[PDB]
Amino acid sequence: SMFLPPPECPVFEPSWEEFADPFAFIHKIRPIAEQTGICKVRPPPDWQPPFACDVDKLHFTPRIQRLNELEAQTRVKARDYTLRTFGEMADAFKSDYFNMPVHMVPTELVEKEFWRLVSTIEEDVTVEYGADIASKEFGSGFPVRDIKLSPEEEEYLDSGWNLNNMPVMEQSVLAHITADICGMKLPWLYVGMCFSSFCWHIEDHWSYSINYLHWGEPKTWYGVPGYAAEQLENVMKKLAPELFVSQPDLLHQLVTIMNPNTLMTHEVPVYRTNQCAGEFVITFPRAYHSGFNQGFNFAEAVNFCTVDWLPLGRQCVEHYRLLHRYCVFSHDEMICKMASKADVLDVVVASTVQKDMAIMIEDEKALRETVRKLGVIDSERMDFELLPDDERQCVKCKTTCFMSAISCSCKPGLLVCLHHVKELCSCPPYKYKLRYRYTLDDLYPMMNALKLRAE
Ligand SMILES: CCOC(=O)c1c(-c2cccs2)csc1N
Ligand SMILES: [Cl-]
Ligand SMILES: [Mn+2]
Ligand SMILES: [Zn+2]
Ligand SMILES: [Zn+2]
Repeated sequence: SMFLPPPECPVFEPSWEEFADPFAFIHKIRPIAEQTGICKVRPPPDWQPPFACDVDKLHFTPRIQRLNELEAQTRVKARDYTLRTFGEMADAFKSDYFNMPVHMVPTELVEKEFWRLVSTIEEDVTVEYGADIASKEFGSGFPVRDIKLSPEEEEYLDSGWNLNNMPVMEQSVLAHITADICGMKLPWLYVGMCFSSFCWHIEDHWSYSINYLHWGEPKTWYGVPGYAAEQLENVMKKLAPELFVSQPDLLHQLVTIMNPNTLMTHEVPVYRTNQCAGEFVITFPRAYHSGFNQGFNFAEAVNFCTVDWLPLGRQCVEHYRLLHRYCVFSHDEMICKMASKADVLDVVVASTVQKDMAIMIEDEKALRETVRKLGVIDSERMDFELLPDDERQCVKCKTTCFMSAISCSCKPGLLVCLHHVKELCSCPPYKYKLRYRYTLDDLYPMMNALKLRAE
């Protein structure tokens, strides 16, 4: 009556046969899981990667967090904890909060209590946590190559479900990206304590994500399917409009805690789960999610993109343009990079890339015709992929340019995409230059190579 828990999301227990190939399995459950936004995966009982670490030599800098509903927080980017000293702090905190041993505090109660304390202005509970990509002071919880390994660790070295491997796995089109986009393709490590929370969000470029809980107390999740993303945003806009004022950077995105019952009252479908140690949660493209930790724990998560995602990735960049939001990478650049490697591509990949490329080319044709009729006549080839990203964003909409852009000798170094030709400066169009990566005649043979590889 104070808190009504959302219905449970789907839970999968694949056989060893199904579990062998992660991407085939994900594709299998997709028609179910994409209806709920999140889903949980229980590995076969055998599958138990060796977690081993020294709690005294792993150090990290803690982030601090206030727990207030609808209050703005900034997406993550001093002091120092070891894994042991943080664990001691976290267990003492939970123990003193409930005056109970930690394992006897029911998960139902922590959930009820979380939503009570974030709503009450009178309570000012703050908590700490760890969040960073893997490094020398604190590294992956999965086995990696270096130090000699035991026969069990090397079994799990090349698993698909070893999350270090999906940044470079082939069915993930993110693997082929040449640009170092560390924040996005490398795994993040998360050290939780009781009530530490991740706000409502979707992934950059509407990618998938996958989260593994290595050990410790459970992680509670709320998820919304991708088809309801904009319903959720309209509810958020009405109840907390400050979160929507234009962000200066992509290191200035604002997010918040919000009760799922509030969303359910406004007809947004929400699902929940408790993720325990040894379990995976998977999020689908544009599926909103949030949650909190029940106690001291350690998780590891990574973004990825299947061939299924390619059309959504294009729609997402279009959506970023309307919103004037920064991109993490150029989607078109990624497509052309794969086309240029067509001979070594997986054939299903090749077929799906070909379809996206065909849309890209037809859209680019129409845009070039439009700017020609605006009086832009001069043109020159330009290798956009050699420019630092901050040197090739459209002045107006902030999109990362790759296929083409307009420049002018008047504003040296500035660019606009072909949608915003009128937003560069006050000179007449004949002083402008179309800068392009490829002619249409370069592009049709690149697409043809994909067609041949796909057969
Ligand atoms: C509070 C510890 O972090 C977590 O539990 C997280 C987070 C984040 C925490 C802080 C920023 S983003 C994302 S996904 C997950 N499991
Ligand atoms: Cl509060
Ligand atoms: Mn996420
Ligand atoms: Zn000018
Ligand atoms: Zn633009």
